Amino acid sequence: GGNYNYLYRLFRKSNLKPFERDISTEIYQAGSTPCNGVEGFNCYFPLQS
Amino acid sequence: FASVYAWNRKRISNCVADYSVLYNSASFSTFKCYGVSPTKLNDLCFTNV
Repeated sequence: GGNYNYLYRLFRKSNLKPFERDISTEIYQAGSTPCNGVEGFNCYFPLQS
Repeated sequence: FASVYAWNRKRISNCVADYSVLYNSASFSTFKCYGVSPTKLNDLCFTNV
């Protein structure tokens, strides 16, 4: 199998209801104060291989 | 700060310290924590640190 063909989502603060699909492939940023006090930082891509 | 082979110790207790005021600080190269959500550090009590 491919080395990087499967990725797990390192995401939080959105505890999902049972049997919920989480396909919002978005770079997790906030653009507000609770991320280094600026926009564009702490923009961690949730998926990790 | 001393050398890596002679690093410095400190024991701390009987404190009421806010960690939220430190997490939002951007003066750090990296702040990543293991197994414990930093956002919840204000809702936990510990014997000592």
